[PDB]
Amino acid sequence: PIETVPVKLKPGMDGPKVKQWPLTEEKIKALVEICTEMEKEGKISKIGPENPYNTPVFAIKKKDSTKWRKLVDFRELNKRTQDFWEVQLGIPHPAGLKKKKSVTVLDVGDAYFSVPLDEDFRKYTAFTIPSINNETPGIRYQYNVLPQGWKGSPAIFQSSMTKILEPFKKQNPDIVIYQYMDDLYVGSDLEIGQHRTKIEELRQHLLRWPFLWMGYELHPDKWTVQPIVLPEKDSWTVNDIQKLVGKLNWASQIYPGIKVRQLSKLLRGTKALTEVIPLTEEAELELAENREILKEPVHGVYYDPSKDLIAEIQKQGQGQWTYQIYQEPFKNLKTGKYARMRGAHTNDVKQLTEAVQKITTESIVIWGKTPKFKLPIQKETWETWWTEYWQATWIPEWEFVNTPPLVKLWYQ
Amino acid sequence: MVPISPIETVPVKLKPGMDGPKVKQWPLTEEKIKALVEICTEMEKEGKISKIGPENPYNTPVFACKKKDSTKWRKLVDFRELNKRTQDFWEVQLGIPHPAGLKKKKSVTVLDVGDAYFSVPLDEDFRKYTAFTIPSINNETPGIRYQYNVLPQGWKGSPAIFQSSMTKILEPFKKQNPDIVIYQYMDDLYVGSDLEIGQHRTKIEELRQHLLRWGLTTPDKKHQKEPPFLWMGYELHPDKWTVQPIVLPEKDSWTVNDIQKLVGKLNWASQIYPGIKVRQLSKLLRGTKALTEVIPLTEEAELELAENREILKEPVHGVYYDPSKDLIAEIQKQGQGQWTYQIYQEPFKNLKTGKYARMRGAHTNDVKQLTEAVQKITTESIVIWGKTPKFKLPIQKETWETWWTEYWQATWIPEWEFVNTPPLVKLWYQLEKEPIVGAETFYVDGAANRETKLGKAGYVTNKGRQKVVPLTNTTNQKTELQAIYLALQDSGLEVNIVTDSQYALGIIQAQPDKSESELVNQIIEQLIKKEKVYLAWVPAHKGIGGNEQVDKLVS
DNA sequence: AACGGCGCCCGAACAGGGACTG
DNA sequence: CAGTCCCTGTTCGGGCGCCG
Ligand SMILES: Cc1cn([C@H]2C=C[C@@H](COP(=O)(O)OP(=O)(O)OP(=O)(O)O)O2)c(=O)[nH]c1=O
Ligand SMILES: [Mg+2]
Ligand SMILES: [Mg+2]
Repeated sequence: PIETVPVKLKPGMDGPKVKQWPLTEEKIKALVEICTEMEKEGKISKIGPENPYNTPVFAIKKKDSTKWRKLVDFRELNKRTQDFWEVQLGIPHPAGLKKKKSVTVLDVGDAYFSVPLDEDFRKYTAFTIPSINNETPGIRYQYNVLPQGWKGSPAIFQSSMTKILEPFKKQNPDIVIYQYMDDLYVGSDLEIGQHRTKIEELRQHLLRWPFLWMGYELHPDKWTVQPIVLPEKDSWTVNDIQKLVGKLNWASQIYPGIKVRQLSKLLRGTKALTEVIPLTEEAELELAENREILKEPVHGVYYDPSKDLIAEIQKQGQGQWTYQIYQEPFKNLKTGKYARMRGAHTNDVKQLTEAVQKITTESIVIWGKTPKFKLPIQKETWETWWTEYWQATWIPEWEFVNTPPLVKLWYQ
Repeated sequence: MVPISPIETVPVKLKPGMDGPKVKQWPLTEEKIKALVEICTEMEKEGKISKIGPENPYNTPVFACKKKDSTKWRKLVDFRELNKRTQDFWEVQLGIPHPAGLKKKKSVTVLDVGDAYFSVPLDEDFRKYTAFTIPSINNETPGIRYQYNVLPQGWKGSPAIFQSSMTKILEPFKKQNPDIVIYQYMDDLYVGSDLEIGQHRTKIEELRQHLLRWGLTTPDKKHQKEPPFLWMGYELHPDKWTVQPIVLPEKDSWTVNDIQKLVGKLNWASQIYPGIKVRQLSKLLRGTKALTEVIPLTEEAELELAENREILKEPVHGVYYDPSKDLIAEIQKQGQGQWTYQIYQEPFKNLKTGKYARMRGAHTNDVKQLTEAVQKITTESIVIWGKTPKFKLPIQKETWETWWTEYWQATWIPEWEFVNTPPLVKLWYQLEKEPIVGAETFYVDGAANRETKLGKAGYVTNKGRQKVVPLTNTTNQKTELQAIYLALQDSGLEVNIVTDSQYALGIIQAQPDKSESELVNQIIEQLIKKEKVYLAWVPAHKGIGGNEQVDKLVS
């Protein structure tokens, strides 16, 4: 009884044609059970080989959840319909969400299964369930309703979502609600008891209309930044000062007032690296001035809503991971550090996966965008293991880099 | 008026703005003429082919080749121009079934659908785009032109349509017999069950009659009721499997195309024969781009070929997968970037073997390559069995711990254990984390002219030691590496080296033990001889330390 | 002389970053 | 500041094996 909102690809782009990757046994058995129920409910339908489009599919378990969740890698289809969920029917991002004391993330993707999808667009939601040892050919489906993980789903459902959230927003004018992908970000300044109580009221508000019982809690007011810090030693060697001048020189690309004149004068000659060099009166002054500049904010650094977010990550060792979010080089909008995450001191890929998810969650709260990541890992290493540790219902873009640490810039 | 088959048709369109094929026939021998006129007449009576007239302005040439191990001929259509104008299909065949992934079944039956493509219909609105003439005489009768009502052999949409149609027909039968495994690859059907031999044939005949409802015939010619079953090019026995006999050519004079076939069969043989190498054989296929050019076998390529033939002498076999037991994968280093592995569940009962010998990167080490081998085995195991095997690796836990904790890139190996089988994988040198007290400090640098290709490399030290070496036909990057090589040559067992070269430092910090660069290999050899090496980096052209002094010498 | 699938080892074409030169 | 170079990386298409 709902007219299908017409959806069109961006001009000059065809549908996604991404190959399905191998899946573990437990994931295939989970997807077969999930897709059989969805097909019985009419949410998906089997298709043939005349649909040349395809999108990868796998399954995940959210944090502290034992239930499988179907996850579709709609990253290719999303950027081929970008003029829809950003130009035609966009969702405004509230600047106050990051200022709230507590923010709960609710999975509302199951509500999208009630709205039908445009018949002319269902062919672009095709996916293929693989088989172990290639016992059978691929089992292909397509979506009949709004699919989870597609950026067009919250855009079309936004009209329905507003009417559902309208009585609750009038009841609580101080609560900030933001919708991104399959998630609903609910932020308030109430106490932990009052907040979780109001979250349950919103849950009951949605029930009167399978992961709604979960509630991942955030505290953006407690989010910290990791500035550039300089070492403080009682004695300085030639090697110490050579590392300091190298670090300050690279930092000059961000802070133009940093000077290294008086510090480079200490290294006049051809000295041994372990020779202790006492700091002169001018060197103490120049080093103290550079410490204040590193505390000052960078000039002309603000968010441009028309530019993509870029996230770089560095592996610092011993469970330490630093990161910077920026749109222009040396114009970091945020720098931070993670430590002692899951997999610390045993699994680099699990930690890197966790860091990517944390950074993306912060970017959704602060700017409403997911950044494109520059991952310090080999492509084959990441593509072998990352799905084993992914616990989010969205997937950011990423590329793979290899930058040896010539100087520890973000973590001494 | 042709009857519509029970199989649901697949709607096939074409690329917009394009029409159908209009290609002239190919003059063939009179032998092929008397082997296609009889086919188009039989298929016309069976409803598989209808005759057309002048209202079909299309044409496509056809040819025929003898079937392997059969008196019957095979008809193929050269639809290469039709494929360029036909819509793209997504292939539902995601891989090739491997016998090591098969589980133990009490009874096994291998079927084979007769006239596979000729039993699945074509789209109604698409039959008009398949026109072709058949001359009964090479230059007399013009020959009445026919069309296709089924799937032609040679069309790029025929495999995907058949594989998808076969699945929809088997879906109701598999729902009625859940405990029966049916490996469906193209037309061949592997049917296995734990039922008794008597009860197994009963369900086989139920399946044979089930497929017959859609016009799919399973003749007794290719019906396999007893081992050894020939399935996917293997010999399947009740408790073991093996590859069909692999014959390697033995020529007195070897050319390029002969080695390509030789290396190919050794790759196919390495799935069950442990220890096969094709490094020195494939090395002969470099540079030369003439498939009909004789290439003499090098002494390394000859010994490699001799060792592979002796491996193929003794008959080897693989076993089947038992889900109740764990998966074990063990790797050995074969040297020269060559790795071999075995996957098994019981000791010395290999499910399958394999090799990893890919050389990625100009500079690397055995630890990086072992990591890449583990990743290849993991993905291979997820395809075949859907799970990661426990690894037995020839690297100490302490060695692996030192590497991944100190590497700047994320790297990981799944659950594994150390196996003490030499040659062990180790790191051949360790760069110090702090400068070495009492070790001479070398400030190295190198510069080269872009035009004349001339350059200099050298160093200055805190003790006054100095060197400048002129170099010809070099680059800025080479002189920086050369400067470090000089500092290693002229220093004691412990040395601190200061460079401004991000290029050279990035190579050495990754602790390579092998390189395509002779200069890097010489540097690696020096690094191994040292007891303590500390590499430090400073920005160039900043008047920092002795780096400013050595910069004047080499520039 | 046809089609589709997977694997390997190969080379040519292309991309991207430090670094030098106009 | 551009425009190159040197170097190293990925992508892809073809060679071969093998299946149907
Ligand atoms: C071997 C082969 C096969 N095919 C396609 C056609 C039918 C299926 C199966 O081929 P087949 O089993 O050997 O022959 P088929 O048509 O089934 O006829 P029968 O020999 O089984 O009676 O794959 C092909 O197009 N080209 C080929 O070279
Ligand atoms: Mg057959
Ligand atoms: Mg230099």
